[PDB]
Amino acid sequence: PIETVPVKLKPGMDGPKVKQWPLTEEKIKALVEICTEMEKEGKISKIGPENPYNTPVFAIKKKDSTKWRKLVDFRELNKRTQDFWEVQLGIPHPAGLKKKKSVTVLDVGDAYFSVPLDEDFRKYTAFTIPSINNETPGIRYQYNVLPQGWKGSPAIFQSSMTKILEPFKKQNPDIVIYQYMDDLYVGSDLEIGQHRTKIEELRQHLLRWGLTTPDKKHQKEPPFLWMGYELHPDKWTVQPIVLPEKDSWTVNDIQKLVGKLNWASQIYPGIKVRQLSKLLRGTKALTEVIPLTEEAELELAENREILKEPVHGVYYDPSKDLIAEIQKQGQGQWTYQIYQEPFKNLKTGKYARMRGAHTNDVKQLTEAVQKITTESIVIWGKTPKFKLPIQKETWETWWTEYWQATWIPEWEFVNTPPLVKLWYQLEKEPIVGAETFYVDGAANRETKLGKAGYVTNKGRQKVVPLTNTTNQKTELQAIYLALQDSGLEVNIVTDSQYALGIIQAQPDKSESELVNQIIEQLIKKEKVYLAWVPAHKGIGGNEQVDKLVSA
Amino acid sequence: PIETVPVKLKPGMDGPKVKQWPLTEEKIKALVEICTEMEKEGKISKIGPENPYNTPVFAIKKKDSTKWRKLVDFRELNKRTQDFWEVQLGIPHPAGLKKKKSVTVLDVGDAYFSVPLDEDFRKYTAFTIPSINNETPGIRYQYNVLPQGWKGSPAIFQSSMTKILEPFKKQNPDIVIYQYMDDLYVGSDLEIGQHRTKIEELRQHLLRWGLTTPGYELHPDKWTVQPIVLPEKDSWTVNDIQKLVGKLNWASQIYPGIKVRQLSKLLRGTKALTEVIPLTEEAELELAENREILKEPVHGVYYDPSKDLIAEIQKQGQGQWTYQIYQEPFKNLKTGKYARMRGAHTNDVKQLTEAVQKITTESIVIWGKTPKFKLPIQKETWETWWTEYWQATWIPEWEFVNTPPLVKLWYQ
DNA sequence: TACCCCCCCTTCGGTGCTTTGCACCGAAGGGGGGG
Ligand SMILES: OC[C@H]1O[C@@](CO)(O[C@H]2O[C@H](CO)[C@@H](O)[C@H](O)[C@H]2O)[C@@H](O)[C@@H]1O
Ligand SMILES: [Mg+2]
Ligand SMILES: [Mg+2]
Ligand SMILES: [Mg+2]
Repeated sequence: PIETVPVKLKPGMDGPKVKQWPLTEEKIKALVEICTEMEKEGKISKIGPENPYNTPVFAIKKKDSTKWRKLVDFRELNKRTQDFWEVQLGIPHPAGLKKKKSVTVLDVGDAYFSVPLDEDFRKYTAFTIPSINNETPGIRYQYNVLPQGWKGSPAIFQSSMTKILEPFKKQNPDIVIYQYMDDLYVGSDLEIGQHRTKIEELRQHLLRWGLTTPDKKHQKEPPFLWMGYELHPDKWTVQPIVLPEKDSWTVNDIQKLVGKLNWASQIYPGIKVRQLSKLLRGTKALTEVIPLTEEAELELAENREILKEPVHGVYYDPSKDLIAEIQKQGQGQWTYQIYQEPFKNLKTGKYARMRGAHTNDVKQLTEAVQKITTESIVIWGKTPKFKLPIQKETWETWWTEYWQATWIPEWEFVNTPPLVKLWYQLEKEPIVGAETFYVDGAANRETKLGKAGYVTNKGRQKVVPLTNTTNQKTELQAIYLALQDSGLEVNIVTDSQYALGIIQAQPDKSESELVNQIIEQLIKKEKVYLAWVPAHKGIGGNEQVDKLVSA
Repeated sequence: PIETVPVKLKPGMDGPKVKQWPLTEEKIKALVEICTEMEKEGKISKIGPENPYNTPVFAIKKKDSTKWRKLVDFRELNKRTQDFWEVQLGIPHPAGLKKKKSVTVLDVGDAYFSVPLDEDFRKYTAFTIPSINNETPGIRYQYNVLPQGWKGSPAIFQSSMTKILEPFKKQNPDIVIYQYMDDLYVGSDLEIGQHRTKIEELRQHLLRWGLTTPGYELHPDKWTVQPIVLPEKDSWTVNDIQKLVGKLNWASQIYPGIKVRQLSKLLRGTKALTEVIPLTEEAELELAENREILKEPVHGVYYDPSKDLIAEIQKQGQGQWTYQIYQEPFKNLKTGKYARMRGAHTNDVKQLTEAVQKITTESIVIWGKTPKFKLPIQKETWETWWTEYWQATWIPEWEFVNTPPLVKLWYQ
């Protein structure tokens, strides 16, 4: 007997009245079979026509088993049922497990059906059972327990399980129980004779409250199958990963491939998905087939060579420090390894998000450090010490001069190339004896036609016509011109806030091919000074070049 | 056994539903230890997923404290009770507190645990304690008493508060006392030795009414404003005058008397940026009168109690940080600059965390409000590190901005 | 043809300043995974 959980509907709304789906005769017989046994145990009940609700029902067979699953479509009940607050805040990772002398894994049989639903709420679960023909009406039932398919079933099960385990955990403080839904990982430093004894006291303590531990689900010997992993006494690994062998790939093929590759990335180091994902962008139909680029083919090739050789992770030793090492992989891809003893990884992973239109490797590495810090605080509750492929002086130059606040926790340089560097450096002061280019651009909002040009103090001048452009693009284009038509050292005066915002953040990559060309020039120069003046204030060469390109 | 004051949210508004963020090991243990002893004392009591509301929770160490302190992020709850701490039971603000030669901040939050909370309102104080590696699902609680850090807490306790204080407010008539949530601000024009003594007297005066005090020392008369300043050069380059003209152009949105016509004249050619340009008679006079206009106060700037406070922060480099507090754009109530805070020349996020606390403290002393911050920092960067450096029992509102310094207006 | 949680990659639309273009972010629909 476990205390029921009070539940309500969204205030001012009534229960679910929706008609049944037409069910297949192969499914119906196995369905009516399972339903009838429930009434013997008090899990389900017959109800009179006094109950005016109805909800569709169907079944699919359990994965890795013979039996069927009773799934009740409560989508219309879910819309009108109150909101909950889930207590499942994440997923455990094996790399967060300390090593235990003896370990047991046990599943609960019929998890939801062992928890009684709310008394007053039971009536809204109403559904009817089909038959081999349409003549017999079938009994209508109300759930006495948590139904599979409701939006309140998982949360109520998870919290109830915690109240059951709480007494046992306080009586046995040195037992670690990883509670995730109905699966329990239980481990101890106890001697295995004593461990199995405490295991049985817990199976009784769950049986104290009507929770069944089937022997078939119960595992006594490594390697345990837990959360899609295989747990060995001193190592762990994922259950093997199957990559589709298709000769012609659709959109759903790549989606399956990418998702598998992401799952593999947690332990298999160096998985890369950039070039494969580029095929996924902007395709209309999931059924459509798209060929593999020579880039995506090479990436899928080397991704398979990583999966070829088996890999494993280790377990967590609270005494020793946590280490995280990052390598650059190119095209905005980064992989990392978290370890405590060298060359014995705890877990791996990858950061590849392209955040923003224009960026540089330093920003992206910082984003990787932040992703790794949070993942580490999730799994181990602490921040690892970092091994980063960026010179100490590069970083000092970046974070001190940049106008936004940025930081990286304790870290040391690791000489593993390719190194992260800043590719150019704008002067803080104007360059003496460098030609001074006053640039500007302008475009017509309706024509989409524009000009871009400059004037210098030495008399040099240029204006360029432009097709299908914008005001912003002509301002970048004017700066491109000044960079092309100048020596190795140049002062550039613009009144473009937009352009100057982009270039001063020292990007080394850009979605805009124009910015990438501006970057390419900036790497070539030896000294570049950018200065800003306001427009239409009668300043110097700015007023002159605004006249030229507006005409 | 005390009467519970009824509390209702703002009209047509639902409680807070804010996910809990990951906590470090040392912070979770502190919470589980703090939350255990709070439960055997009846202060909180476990709940379940039937309660749809949630608020983030974490732990801090005040400056030099050495001891964990539980902090709840009631920002979302406080915005949804806003009628309560304003309309009926609000606390007036003492305009003379900013004038006292010394002010001490004390944590009186432990007294709010005395008063019970309205039972119908306890469903909104729900918080969840996470577990390392998600070993356990979320352990949920809710508050039975006045929660620390709720804006409704000091309002309800005010009646009981003003009674405990009344004997000391009469024994010391001209000493100012202000209450902003879990903190008590007490200031005097007394000398430092006398001032620290009367605090101890106020600590005992609180002990016999049942309260501990796990204090910060301020000096509001010392606080200084940072005005807009124009450089001093013997020779001006085209680039110098261009930077100057742009700066004056920007500053003109604040002080309308700014003129640039005679300084613009000096640029009218197409000159090299490093070329030295002698100032004309009229430019020197336009410059001099401009420097004087910036010396003046801004016309028509005053504090409006109905309006929220906004604060912008700019990182100037070399440990320098400048800020402006305003309600309407370009009508600045205060401008200032910090330097050599904790973290200078090593940690940006710690310095910015220290600046937000300083600016918030100043705003509580001067107007009894906490400003909404415009933080010069990326979202993911701030949310990754700020709790490691937070040393206050309140949390201001913030947003994230990216303003490249086209012109260095606030620092030379 | 059900429910809950985490992850990555992409699209798209709200939002505000860089201004009616461009950039950013978050919701969401695709996938992987857990039960
Ligand atoms: O709540 C949305 C989002 O922002 C956070 C922190 O940035 O929310 C907190 O801060 C906001 C800005 O001050 C407040 O308005 C909000 O009430 C408060 O929860 C995170 O909690 C969340 O990811
Ligand atoms: Mg099961
Ligand atoms: Mg299971
Ligand atoms: Mg122009």
